[PDB]
Formats: sequence, structure tokens, C-alpha cells
Amino acid sequence: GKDRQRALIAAVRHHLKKVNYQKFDTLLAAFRHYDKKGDGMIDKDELQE
Amino acid sequence: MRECISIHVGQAGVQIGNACWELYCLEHGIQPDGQMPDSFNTFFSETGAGKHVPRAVFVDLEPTVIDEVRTGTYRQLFHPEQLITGKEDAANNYARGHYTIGKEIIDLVLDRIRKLADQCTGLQGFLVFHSFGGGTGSGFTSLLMERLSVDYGKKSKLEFSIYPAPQVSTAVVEPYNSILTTHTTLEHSDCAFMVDNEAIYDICRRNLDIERPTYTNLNRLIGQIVSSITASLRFDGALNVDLTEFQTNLVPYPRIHFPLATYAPVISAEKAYHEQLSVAEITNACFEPANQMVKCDPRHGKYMACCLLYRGDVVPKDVNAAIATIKTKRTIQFVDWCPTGFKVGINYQPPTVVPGGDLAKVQRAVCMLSNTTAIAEAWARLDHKFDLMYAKRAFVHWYVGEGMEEGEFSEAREDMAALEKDYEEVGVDS
Amino acid sequence: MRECISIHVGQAGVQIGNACWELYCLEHGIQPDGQMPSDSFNTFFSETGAGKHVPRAVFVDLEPTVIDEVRTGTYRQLFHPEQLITGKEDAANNYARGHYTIGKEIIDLVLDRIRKLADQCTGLQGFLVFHSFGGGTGSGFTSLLMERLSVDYGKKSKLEFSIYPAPQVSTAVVEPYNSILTTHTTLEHSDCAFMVDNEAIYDICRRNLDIERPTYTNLNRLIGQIVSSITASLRFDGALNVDLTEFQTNLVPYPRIHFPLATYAPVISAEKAYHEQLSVAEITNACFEPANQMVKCDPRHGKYMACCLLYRGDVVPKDVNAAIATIKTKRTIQFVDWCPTGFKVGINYQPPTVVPGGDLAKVQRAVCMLSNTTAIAEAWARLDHKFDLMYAKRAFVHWYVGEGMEEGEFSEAREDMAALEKDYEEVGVDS
Amino acid sequence: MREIVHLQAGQCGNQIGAKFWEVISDEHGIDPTGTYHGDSDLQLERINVYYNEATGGKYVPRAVLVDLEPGTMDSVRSGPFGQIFRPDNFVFGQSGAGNNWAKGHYTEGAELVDSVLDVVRKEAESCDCLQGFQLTHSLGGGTGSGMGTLLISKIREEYPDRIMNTFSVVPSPKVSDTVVEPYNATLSVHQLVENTDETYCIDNEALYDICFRTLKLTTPTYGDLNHLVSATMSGVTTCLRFPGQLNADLRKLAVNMVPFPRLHFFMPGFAPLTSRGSQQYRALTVPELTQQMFDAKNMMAACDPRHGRYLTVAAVFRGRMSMKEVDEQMLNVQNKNSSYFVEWIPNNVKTAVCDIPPRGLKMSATFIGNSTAIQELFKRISEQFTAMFRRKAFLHWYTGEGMDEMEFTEAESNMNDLVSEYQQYQ
Amino acid sequence: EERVLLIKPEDIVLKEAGSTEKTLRT
Amino acid sequence: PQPLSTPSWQIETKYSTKVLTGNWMEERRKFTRDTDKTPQSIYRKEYI
Ligand SMILES: Nc1nc2c(ncn2[C@@H]2O[C@H](COP(=O)(O)OP(=O)(O)OP(=O)(O)O)[C@@H](O)[C@H]2O)c(=O)[nH]1
Ligand SMILES: Nc1nc2c(ncn2[C@@H]2O[C@H](COP(=O)(O)OP(=O)(O)OP(=O)(O)O)[C@@H](O)[C@H]2O)c(=O)[nH]1
Ligand SMILES: Nc1nc2c(ncn2[C@@H]2O[C@H](COP(=O)(O)OP(=O)(O)O)[C@@H](O)[C@H]2O)c(=O)[nH]1
Ligand SMILES: [Mg+2]
Ligand SMILES: [Mg+2]
Repeated sequence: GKDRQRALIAAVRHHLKKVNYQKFDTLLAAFRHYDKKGDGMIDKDELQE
Repeated sequence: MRECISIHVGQAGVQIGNACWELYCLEHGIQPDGQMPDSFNTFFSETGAGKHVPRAVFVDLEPTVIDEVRTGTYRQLFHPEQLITGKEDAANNYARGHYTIGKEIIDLVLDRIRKLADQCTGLQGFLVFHSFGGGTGSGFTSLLMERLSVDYGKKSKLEFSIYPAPQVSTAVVEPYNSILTTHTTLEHSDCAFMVDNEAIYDICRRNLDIERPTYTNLNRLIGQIVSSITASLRFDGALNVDLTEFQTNLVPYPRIHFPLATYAPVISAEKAYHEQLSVAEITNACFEPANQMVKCDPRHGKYMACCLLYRGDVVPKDVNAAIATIKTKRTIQFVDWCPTGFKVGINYQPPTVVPGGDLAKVQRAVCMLSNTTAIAEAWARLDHKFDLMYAKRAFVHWYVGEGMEEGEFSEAREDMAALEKDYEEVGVDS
Repeated sequence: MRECISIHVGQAGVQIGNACWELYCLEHGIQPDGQMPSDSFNTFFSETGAGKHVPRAVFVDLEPTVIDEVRTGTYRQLFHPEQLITGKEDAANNYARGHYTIGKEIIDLVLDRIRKLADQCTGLQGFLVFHSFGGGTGSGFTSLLMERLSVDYGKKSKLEFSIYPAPQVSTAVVEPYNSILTTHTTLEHSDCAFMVDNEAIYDICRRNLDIERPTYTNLNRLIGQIVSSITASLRFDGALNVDLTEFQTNLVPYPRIHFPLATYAPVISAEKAYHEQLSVAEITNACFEPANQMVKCDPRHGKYMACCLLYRGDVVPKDVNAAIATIKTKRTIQFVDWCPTGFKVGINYQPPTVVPGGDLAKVQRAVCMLSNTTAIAEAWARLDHKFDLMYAKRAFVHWYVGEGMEEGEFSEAREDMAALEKDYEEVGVDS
Repeated sequence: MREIVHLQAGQCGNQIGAKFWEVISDEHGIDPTGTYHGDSDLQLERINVYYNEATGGKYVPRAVLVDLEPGTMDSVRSGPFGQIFRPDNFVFGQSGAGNNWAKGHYTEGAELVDSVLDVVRKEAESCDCLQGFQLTHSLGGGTGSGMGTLLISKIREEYPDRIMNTFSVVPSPKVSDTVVEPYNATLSVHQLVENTDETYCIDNEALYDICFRTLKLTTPTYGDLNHLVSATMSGVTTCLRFPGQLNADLRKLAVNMVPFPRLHFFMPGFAPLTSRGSQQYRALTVPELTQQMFDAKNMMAACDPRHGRYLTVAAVFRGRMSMKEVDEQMLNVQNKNSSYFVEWIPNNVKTAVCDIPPRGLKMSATFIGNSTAIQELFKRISEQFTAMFRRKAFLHWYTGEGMDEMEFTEAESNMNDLVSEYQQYQ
Repeated sequence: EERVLLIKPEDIVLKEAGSTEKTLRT
Repeated sequence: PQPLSTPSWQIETKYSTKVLTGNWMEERRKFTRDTDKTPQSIYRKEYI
């Protein structure tokens, strides 16, 4: 009963991987864009936005 | 020091130079304000305030298309006298752009070319973007390139041209202005890359999966070729080419300067990460006829010379192991007088993706400029349509009433008939 | 100077070599790194001038799945990276695939390394070829390797250790086919081919060692003990030393009867050795008991032609000769009339070496026995019976047909083995 | 005492000289700063041969770095060793040669020589007793083939009695990279066969063969090919700078390999190459170097020696060794392969002995060989030239610069005569 | 990226066996 | 004398060196083991 969950997680993860690769040249810039607050950690509202 | 002065003529050259000079802004990291946030010296000149102004000229006879550049995003980048406007267009006629309308503004263009040549401490040549099928792009260009040869004699004059498509065509009297302006492109030109629109229309459909493209989807792929040709002047690499270097390795005779351009890999963003972008599978795409950007088939013709312009993580071992297996295909033919037919240029920098674009971020790319005899198929299908129209003497009063004689029509068919006759004699093996 | 060369072909031979090279390294005190911690090694190892030591063996297989185990194992620092020769697809238990089609693509690489080792050797004494009859690789590759090395080197001894197919337990269905196709060519290009089966070692491990469920590592360690015991006479010094050519002449009285058998003594666990003393007479009689032959056959049916006893450790000729006299006075062992002196003995001053984590006990002496019997004719009769029961209805034939092997060679090999069995009968009968 | 003045021209000569000046900086114990960091006194004893003394104990190379294009002098100055080359020894033009021999020999290559000829005259008179010269260039290019071979004509006329040994990069049918190389390859051979003393023909395809088969590396680069070429270049003058038992200069390699003035083409080989995995598992001994030496897979030219005959053979040895095994090994290969040497000259094998081996290696040996099989190198260039000159191809880059069409006629006629001279001596 | 803490010293590994490039721990 | 996995001119799809295909042993190890000192000469070694 978790097949829809696994499919949606896989689709979102692959889409985020390709979007990060196409937008950000490096990985530190991607992390700093994902985390706007500068605390060093990524929160749930940061992830959803 | 090494730098090119780009010339754009017509309504085509403005919309090609809108998407070409977009990439030069993004390749060197140039802000739309004009400042960095010495490879940029090839195009962007320095100033004591720290801003960079391009070394380009935009010419048209209508102010309709240049006013959008003047009131667009890039209004602060282009110099106020590097965007010259005429009051009235040439209106799809050769004679208007060559004698009446195109003569009133040639004195203004010559002064600006003379300025940008004086700031150039060393100049390699000129690059031209125009349209064969237009009035300004074929009428005004035919007097600029005649006048460029008088002042600057031995300078290189390359050419990126918009040639009529074999089936579709936007203008009725396009075959007149396609035939008549070729004389300027024989004696007063050095290497003439041609690209047409049907040969790019099919590419974006079956590769990029875009069902409905537009001119901005075509201008970026033309804008990707010109950066791959110039990339050896700008950035470091294992083997560097130059405008003196690949003119040496692609034209054997001075009347044959008509190659065919191609580019690979050309795929979308979704398909990229499942395939392997091998060095073999980016040079096997170029030799296929479906990747050709001129609607003609090299299977009918024979290659004379070729050039390969690599970018990115390319090993010279991979180039030679892929060239060696190319030579064993029976489908690709060569003339017997060119046993060594390849030139290899390696540049370190991988291509840069534009935001909102269709091409993906790749590590390797190669642009091949191949000379063939099958480009004579393209002119025969255009020489066919000219005499079919000229037999009934149609649309002639638009031409003789503006300032040329009717005797320039007989010269136009007879001059490039020998250029046709030049290709069967050359294509015969020794 | 007296040196031997080793070849390991097929999975069984490769894994037995994997077992035995560790044993040789621990006997000489040599790390898998290759250097001694801080000239009896000259038989097997070669001193690299940097300080390392390398073995004189070539590990070749048509399948990479067992030699990549050696390459990625803890003995990556021992061998030579050009000795390790791989194919791309196995023989799939097919003699024609092992000998005609895929066996021709690597044999030049096989012989070049052997030529290089021969050029490195200041002296050469013989070949040690390790394989099995049952598999297609170990049945086909060894045939063309024997004919090529017989073309190359003429009169060098070729000791050949083969895992013999047991009559009851076996893991293949073309095993009689592979055994017959090996023994077609083994008769004309060999001198000393020793046989080892699986079920006899299984019974020994179940009864003597009290191991209920033994794996292949126990069998491979025991066979490594056998090979170390037989080559100790070439490595170490002894009172009576045995050379390869001389015991080959001892063990081969007729050129077509050259299939001897090997036994080891004593094989006991650690508990029983504390309570029991193992005198020389008891050990050499345990050699002759029916429960200690490492080939499953009935020894009462066949007689003994000639046999050699190679003793390791504190062993003295007084009780050696006394024990031989007791064996001769024992009546149930029957010897042939034409050979009065069928016993040859050699003695070495060095004790056996245990392996840590093993199931073998620590003993002050041991012995390896090599015997020439006529009892293996029953096993070969059983092999011919299963072979012609397949061949009556031409089962499993079209694979060998399609690979490139003809039909009448089956009949030629079958009649050759019939002739060999009749030769066994004709030498068994006495004047 | 006696010094070698290195010359490098073009793009290929700069990159070869980038790697050549790296290992003799390694062997003499020279840091990238310029000072001396060594452990033995033998390395400083004869260091004036290549390195010139200056203030602060700083040693600079005695080499010029010449090209018509500044695209490669910027990179070689920004390499790991770019600080040590003197800025007055970078002569540069502003316009590239463009793969034309005419641009580099009459128009652009005929003007920049007067700056190069000035700066080499300041350095030549600074030497006490100059031995000769050495040069690295490319025949397939414009600057090295054009103006590098123009300095061959000019500096030979000014100094007759010197030594001129060259390191040319001949083209290759399989690693072919330029359309008009047959023209700049043929027309430079005519300048080589008269004004040089020895010739060592380096080839591109013969170096990929070594790295694939002998060295076992799947993806080589130019940083690996240049190391093999730079290994020979240090090993050919190895006895001018270190003591030995039977030492030999560049004079004695030329008087033993050249029986006639038009017989001065060689092909070189290097002895110690092995693999990466079997670095420490192979014994390196006098029989092992000799066996690796004479095989056809070790040769640095694209010619098979079995299809021709060796005329004369040179061998120089570096490392501590026994003198008897040296004499016996190349006497056995001379005696067994009786058909692979000509019979009108005895003692075709020359022996030289040095004492210091290269760093991290214990015995090394370089093979210099005059052979008739180098004719096969120049015949494949000739078959491409005739098939393309017959169609008058690409001539407007040559006729329009100041030449007549007969300069190609005389260039093919003399090169057809050089291959005619090798065949009669076979 | 090595200068720019977010990553522990144990997190950096070689990409392959005997290779110059550095990557992260999986 | 050519191994079945020697580098050559044949075009093959290359995976990482972890995967045991083609040539992997030669690429797993490192090239450099190049450390030694200059061991002087016959003349100084002998004449003391
Ligand atoms: N691919 C492509 N083709 C273009 C582009 N802009 C113009 N063209 C071609 O140019 C042709 C029309 O020529 P124009 O440049 O508009 O006309 P002109 O040169 O200004 O001459 P006049 O109209 O008389 O002033 C069209 O048929 C197009 O095919 C462009 O941005 N991309
Ligand atoms: N003692 C012992 N015998 C083995 C071992 N592995 C296989 N055998 C014997 O080998 C016979 C079958 O041949 P295999 O070794 O499996 O196959 P092969 O000889 O390598 O030939 P291929 O299958 O083509 O690779 C079996 O009957 C076993 O008795 C082992 O590890 N130890
Ligand atoms: N082996 C090797 N070949 C080189 C090197 N540099 C250039 N080449 C070869 O030289 C050819 C091009 O020479 P080119 O640059 O035109 O010579 P130039 O014009 O005189 O400077 C190429 O085909 C390369 O294969 C190098 O460092 N090593
Ligand atoms: Mg217009
Ligand atoms: Mg197997």
C-alpha cells in the first residue's frame, strides 16, 4: 500500500536532482539557495518553498 | 588582443545578434548593466569605470526592430551609435537596398566601422549575419562588402547567411534577391556558412520534442555555432584554431568557399542523463544527414575538407579512435586528392546553458564545418526557380525602375552558372 | 636449482592452488606481501631483488568468476599480474568448447608466461598441473596444454593432479563424457597423473575428523597437505631424498600403466592426539587399512605393483624396515609375483606444519604413500558403463556436434579405454 | 666547459621543451624557484652545461622559446616550471602562422628571425667552448616547420663547425590532424637533409603504441607522450655531464652513426619501460634491457625494422653494471640476427657507459639507430603529395605569398632522391 | 568547496582507487 | 602476447574502475614509486 508513495517520492527526487543540476553550477550555491535563513540546516518550510 | 568585429545587417542580423550577444554576455559572465559582478577582450572593450561595451554594429533600414533593443533589457549595454537605423526599409528589393535607400546611410556606417577598427590594437577579421532573402540583408550588404574590400584588403570576411528553404519560403521575390547578390559573395567573401530554417525546424521537432518553435528557438542554435567557432580565440585548450587557421584547412580553391555547418549533441533536458555522451556518439551524429543544417544530402556528394571544434572534457585519444572508425564507412566518400581531411581544435571550456533554453547542460560538444559538393544541389533547385520566373519577365519593373539595368539579370544567371560548372570539374576524381 | 613449475586450470585446480600457496607461505614464513619478517625456498619461490618473493605458478581460466576472487582477495600482493590469465566465457562443461573453439584464443598467452618462467629458471625438474576431470574447462584445456607442452619440452616430467569423478556423488551430467575425452589424450602425453575423488575425503572427514558437514576448504587443505608432503623431498634436506625422475621411474614400470594413488597419514582431530601415541608402525599400518584410501575403491580386489613411502619428521629406518617386514608378513595384502621389492622409502628431517584455524592435529611425524594398484579398473569399468549407456541412445551429443567436435572420436576413445582395461587385465594375470 | 644551447619553436616545441626542461631540472635537483636543492655533489659539478649562473645562486636555462602565436607562451609561463625561463627568452609574434609554410618562411617567419638571431648571438658568445645546438619543432605546423627550419639555414651559415641535432615531429597517417601537412612535411625535409648533422624523428602514432601496449595506460594525454620524448633527450647527452667508464659526447654519436653525409636520419628507442601493475615484480637486469631495446614495439618511429636493415646502431647506458654482460648481449644479437644487419661494415653496435642512473631508476639505456626502414617514413608522405599536387590543391596559400610552383617540384625531386639513396645501400 | 564546517574530515573520499579527484561519502 | 583486455584502438563503453570489466587492475594502482638517491661512482666507490 506504499506504491503510490514510492512513485511520488521517486518522481519528486528525480525532478529536484535535474532542476538543481540545470540551475546551479556547483553544490554549495544550491545548498545556500535552498537554505535562505543561513542557519546551516534545511527546515520543512524551506524545503516546501 | 585577438578580437572580432561583428556586423549584423537586416532584420535577420538584429534577431540573430539578439540571441548571439545574449550568450557572449552569459559566457563571460557579463551583467545586463554592462559590468563584471582577459578572455572577454575578444568582444568586450574596457572602460575606466569598469564597464564593458560590445564591439558590434547593428544595421537595418527600418527602426521597427532596433527600437526594441533600444527599449528592451539590454538598452544600457549597446553603444548609442552602435545601433544605426534607417528611416524607410528596402521593401524586399535589391535595387532599393543597393542604389537608392542603401546609399544614403553607407556614409554613416563607414565612420563607425572606422572607429571600432581604430580601438582594435589587433583585428582578426569580420563576421557577418544577414539574410539572402531580404531587401536590406541582400541589397545593403552587397555594397558594404564591396566597400569593405576597398579599405581593408586582406582582412578576413566570414559569413553566416540565411539561405532560402527548399520548400517553404516567406517572400515571393526571394529568388531574385537570392540569385542577384551572390556576386558579392564570390570575389568579396572568404568563407560562407549557410543555414536555412526548414533544416532547423526539423531538428527542434525530432530532437528537442518541441512541437511549435519560433525564431527565438532557432536563433539560439545558430547562436551556439558561432561561439563554438570562436571558442579557440577566447579560452585555453590543447589545440587552438583561428580565422587564419581554419580558412587554411577548409578551402582548397578560392572560388570554393561554401561549407555546411552542423552541431552535436542536440538533445533536450529530460533525455540527457540516461544516455552516455561518448566522444564517439557526438561525432557520429554530425556525419548523419539528419543533423545537417542545410537541406541537402552529403550521400550524393563528396567531402573535400573538414574541421572539428571540440569543447570540454575531451581526450585527444578519444578523437583519434573515433576518427579512425569514421574512415571505414563506405557511405561517406572522399575525393582522391585529400588523404588527410580533418583538422582538430580542442578547447577546455564546456558550453553554457541559457535560462529558459531548450538545450541541456552538457560536458562535450563539437561543431563540424564540412565542405561538400552536394551544396550544388541546393543552388540548382534555386537556379531552376529563377529562370522559371524570369521567362515570363515577372516582377522586373520593381528592379529596372529603381536604378539598375535589366542587364544585371543576365549577369546573375551567367556568373553563378560557372560556379555550378566549377563543382562538377572539381568533384571528378584525379 | 632443482625447481618445478605449476599450472592451475579450472575452478577445482585454482581453488586447490589457493589452499596450497598459503601452506607454502606459512612453511617458509613468508607473508602475502612477499617479504620475510625481520635457500630451501628456491624450489618454489623466486627472489625479486627489491626483497619480495613471487611464486612459480600460472593461474589460467576461461571464466573470470573464480580468478577475480584471487585478484580481489588477500593474495593480490603475491602472484604476478600477467600470470593471472582470464577469458570471457567459460567452457559450460563442454570439451569441444574448452579445446577447439575458445581454448585457441589464449594458449599463446599461456605458453609465453611458461617460456618466461623457464628462462628465469636455472634448473627445471617438472610440471605440476592442477585440474579436474568433470568440468569442460578442466577436461578440455588440459588436453591441448599437454600436447603443446609435449611439443615444446620433450623429456620433462609432467605430474598432473586431477580431481577424479566419484562413482556415486558427482555434480555434472556430462562428467563421464569429460573424463573419457580427457583420458583419450592423457595416456599419450603424461607420466604421473594422480587421482583424487570427493566421496573418500567426505567419508574421512565424517569419520576420522568427526566433521558432519564439510565444505570444500577442508578437502582443499588436505590436498594441499598432500602436495606439500610430496614436494618436501625437493625443498628440504633429508636422510633419504626422492627426486621427480627417479620416483617416476619407480612408479612407472610400463609406459601405459601410469595412474597411481595417494594417501596421507595420520589425519586426526586435536582431541584424540592428546590421548593417543602414534608410533611409526601404527601410522604405516593405518596407511594400509581400507578406511584410509583417499580414492573410493576396493583395495582387496587389486594387488600392489610398486609403492613409495615418504616420511616427514622423526622417522627412523629401523622401525621403517621392521614395519615393512610386518606388512609383508601380513597375509591379506597380496603382491604380484614379478615384483619382489615393491617398497621404496624416503625420509625427511622436517615435521608437518599445521594451519591455524584448521581441523588437523599437531604431530611429530607424518607420511605420504604413493601406490600403483589394479583396483581402479572397477571404477573405470563403471565409467565405461555409464558412458556407453549414454552413447547407446546418443544423449547430450548435438551440443558437442554443433561446437565443432565429430562423432567417431567417441568410439575411438571408448575402444582405447577398453584396450587400457584389457591391458590392466593382461598385466594382472601372471605367468 | 661544453654546453648545449636548446632551441624550441612552434606549439609542439614549446610543450616538448616544457617537459624536456622538467626532467633535467629534476635530475640536477632544481626547484621551480631557481635555486639548488640537491643531495650529492655530482649534480652541481657540471651544471653549467644547461644552466647559467646568476645572482643569488639562481640557474636559468640556456634556451630560446619562439612562436608566432602568444597562445602557448602564456600557458607555459603559467605552468609548474614557468618561473625559471627568462622573460628575455620569449620571442613572440602577433599573427599566427596558420598551418602554412609560406607564412612562416617569407612573410611573418622572415621578420621575427632578426630578433631571435640577435638573442641567440648574445647567449652563444657567453659560453666558454660551445659544443653545438639542439632543436625541437613540428613539421606539420606553421611556425616550427616554417621559421624553425629557417633558423636551421641561417645559424648553420654563421657557424659551420658546430653540432646540429634535431627532434622533428613527422606526421602520421593514423593520427593525422591537419589537411595540408603533406605540403609543410615535404618542403621542410628539403631543408633538413643538407643543413643538419643528426636527425631524431619523433612520431605521434609511435608514442600511443608504447603507452597502450608497453606501458598499459588506457587514456594517455600529451603530458605522458612528452615525458617519453623528454626521457630520450636527457639520455642522449648523459655522458657530457656525468663521469663514467666509456663516456661519449654528441660528436662520438655522430662520427659512429654517419658513414656518408646524406645518411643522418635515426629513430630512437628507450629501454626501461614496463607497466604500472608489474612495476616491482619484474627483475631489471642487463639481459632485460637489451631484449626490450631491439623490439619493434618500442621504437619511436612508425616504421617496422624487420622490413629493412640496420646500418649502424648506437647504445648509451646509465647505471651501475657489469662490463662483460654489455659486450656479450649486443654481440649475441649481432651474431644471431645475421640477416638484419648489412655485411659490408663490422662492429655496427656502439657502446657508451655512464655511472649515475636517472632518479628513481637503477639502470637505463637509450638506443639511437640509423636504419634503412626510415625510408618507409618518407614514402608515405610522398604518396600523399603526388596525389594532391596533381590537382593543384591549396596552392593559393602558397603561390599568393611569394613562391613559384616549382618549389614543390624541387622539394618532391630531392626527397625522391633521398629515398633513392637508402635503397642502393640496403 | 573543500575550503568551505558543513562537512567533517571523514566525509571527503577519493573518487576511485588511485585517482586524484575527491568526492563525498555515500 | 596480447592480453584479452589490453588497451588498444577498439571502441568500447567505459565504466568506472570499480566494475571488473576491461582493464581495471592497471588503473586501480598508482604509477609513482619513484624515490631514490644518487649512488655515486666506481672511482669514489673503489678508490679509498
Ligand atoms: N532563422 C531565422 N530567420 C530569420 C530571422 N530573422 C529573419 N529571418 C529570415 O529573414 C527573412 C526576411 O528577411 P528580413 O531580414 O526580414 O528582410 P530585410 O533584410 O530587412 O529586407 P527588407 O524587409 O526589405 O527591409 C524571413 O523569411 C526569415 O526567414 C531569425 O531571427 N531567425
Ligand atoms: N575437491 C574439489 N573439487 C571440486 C571443486 N570444485 C569443483 N570440483 C570438482 O569439479 C567437478 C566439475 O568440474 P568443475 O570444477 O565444477 O568445472 P571446471 O572443471 O572448472 O570446468 P568449467 O565448468 O567449464 O569451468 C566436480 O565433479 C567436482 O568434483 C573444489 O573446490 N574442490
Ligand atoms: N607528442 C606531442 N605532439 C604534439 C605536442 N604538441 C603538438 N603536437 C602535435 O603537433 C601537431 C600540431 O602542430 P602545430 O601546433 O600546428 O605546430 P606549429 O604551428 O608549428 O606550432 C598536432 O597534430 C599534435 O599532434 C606535444 O606536446 N606532444
Ligand atoms: Mg527590413
Ligand atoms: Mg568454472
